[PDB]
Amino acid sequence: ASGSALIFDEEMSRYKLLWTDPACEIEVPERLTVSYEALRTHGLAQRCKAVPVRQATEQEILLAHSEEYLEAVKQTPGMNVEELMAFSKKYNDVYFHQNIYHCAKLAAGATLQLVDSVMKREVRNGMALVRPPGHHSQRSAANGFCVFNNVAFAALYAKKNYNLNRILIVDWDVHHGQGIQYCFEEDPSVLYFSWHRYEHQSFWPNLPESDYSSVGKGKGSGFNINLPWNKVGMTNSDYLAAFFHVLLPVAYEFDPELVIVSAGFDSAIGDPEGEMCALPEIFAHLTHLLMPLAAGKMCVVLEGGYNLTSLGQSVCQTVHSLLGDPTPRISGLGTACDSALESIQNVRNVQSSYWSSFKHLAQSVRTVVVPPPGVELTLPKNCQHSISESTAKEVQRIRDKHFDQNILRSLGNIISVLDRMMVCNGCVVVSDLSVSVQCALQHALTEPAERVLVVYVGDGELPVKTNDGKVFLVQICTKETEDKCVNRLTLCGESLTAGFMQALLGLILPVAYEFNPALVLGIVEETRLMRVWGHMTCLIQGLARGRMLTLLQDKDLLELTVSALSGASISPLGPAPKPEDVEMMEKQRQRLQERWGLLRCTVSESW
Ligand SMILES: NCCCNCCCCCC(O)(O)C(F)(F)F
Ligand SMILES: [K+]
Ligand SMILES: [K+]
Ligand SMILES: [Zn+2]
Repeated sequence: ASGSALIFDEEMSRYKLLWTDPACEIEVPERLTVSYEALRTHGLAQRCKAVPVRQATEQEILLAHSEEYLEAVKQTPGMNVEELMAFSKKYNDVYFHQNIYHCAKLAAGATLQLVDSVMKREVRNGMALVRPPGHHSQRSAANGFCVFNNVAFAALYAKKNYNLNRILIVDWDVHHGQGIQYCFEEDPSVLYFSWHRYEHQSFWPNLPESDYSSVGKGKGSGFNINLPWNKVGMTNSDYLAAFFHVLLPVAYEFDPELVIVSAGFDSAIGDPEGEMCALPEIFAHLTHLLMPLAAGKMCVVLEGGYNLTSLGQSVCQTVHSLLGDPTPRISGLGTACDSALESIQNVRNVQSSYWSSFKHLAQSVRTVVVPPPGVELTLPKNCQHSISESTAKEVQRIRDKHFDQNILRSLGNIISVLDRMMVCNGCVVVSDLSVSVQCALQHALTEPAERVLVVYVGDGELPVKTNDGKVFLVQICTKETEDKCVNRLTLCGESLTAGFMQALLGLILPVAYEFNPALVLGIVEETRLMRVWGHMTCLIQGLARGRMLTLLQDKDLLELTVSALSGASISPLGPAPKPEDVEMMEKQRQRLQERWGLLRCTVSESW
């Protein structure tokens, strides 16, 4: 798997609302032209394999629609304006054009082309700049601004033409995709997640099925997840707490073979129909947190977004992470608001009967590797290798100051890898630890690095303190090591490669994102349990703009380390840990949700 696909055609911009209708005036053809021109300006569309648009055959349109309804819209190109707005009134909040039936077939055919490109390994992922939208249309009705359900096409299409059993659909538009839910209501093959502006049913489409109540029907119960926003103005911490505490936990245990997203960017600050406060760069992290799933095979499909002057900002942030570009640091993170915590609390409980990890107790080169000198590995063409008189004087300065061996090559490289990163990231095999870890961050704290995230697996204490607020330590052991300092975290069978994940999504990732570090420092000791380190290394790349320095003490582990630093696809894990292991997590979630509010998944108890 190599590039990334971008499907688009100017022809889908040649149909518009031809009368006065305040319901659909926000839906204009200029949404599609500004999104491509934004990708063109920032030097993004030129970096993606442009797959041409095809039409969707009526053999494919009947996968999710009835013949009675397809023949009804097939007669629209011959209707005049008087006849068109009469046909548009038989449906709710939608308009039709002389060219809309032609563009809607291009709408489905665009996503299907994206599905084929991603599933044939032609590309690693992709995005479809497409109009009209999709997730409102049902089996025999047009609704919202949509005619045919674009990503519901893709799901049954991928279910049919590729024999895939587990497809994850994410709908981060803030309108409920009721067409998706209806299509796969009784279907456990397709897991549909959807957050949306609800306001206690006050907001369109005003459906009871949009509430967290609806989990599914029949054998498909458990694979429909609705997270209703009950107040407007949700921020980045609200959106990320959602991912960390409901979507990502069940996604990795769902272990999807293909992830499809309903990209709606009215969830961003400035959109008149969404009225939310999330910055455009939050979408760079939404996609990134979904890349370890399905080995990266992710097909983004456009839905909503109406602030023309800011819609292009988030479509580029989506493509930026799609190409693997460094994600921007998110500052100002904290606790989700009380209503967001109320919604995340409710659906976590209603879904707890299926995803049991929700139960509660009663109340251009971007990496550099310096491996043990003399080794030669096969590196994916975006890596390099090794000091200098500028650097050696610093190593000599530190040599007699605080501390002979060949570890002075460990240090000379460790200094120059950090000088080079402040290239994106790196990784170094190290001799003795304490001198390597000490020289690493002590040289990093003066790089300058405002704050330094530190992740270390192994036992015993590492050689640095967490007194001030410029450092935070993550550690996974075999012993208890009950800590008291809040700027730290110590954690801990065959359940290790399965319980560590939900401890990374539910605990490690939330505190780090609030920490907003300038540099991540990964350390492991020789001691292994390797089936998971690649999944970890991938998701922290969302912090510190990707700058992470890994220190292995080396085994075959190095080959998998650099795999995620370089941006390659990440191996799936396959689909529940120990009870004493999650008692370990909430014993430190209650301890840490004081300082770091992003760990909270319930509304605070008032004193
Ligand atoms: N202010 C009045 C508008 C009321 N009609 C609701 C519009 C539905 C929005 C559709 C959408 O944004 O969800 C899509 F992604 F499909 F494009
Ligand atoms: K939605
Ligand atoms: K479902
Ligand atoms: Zn929308």
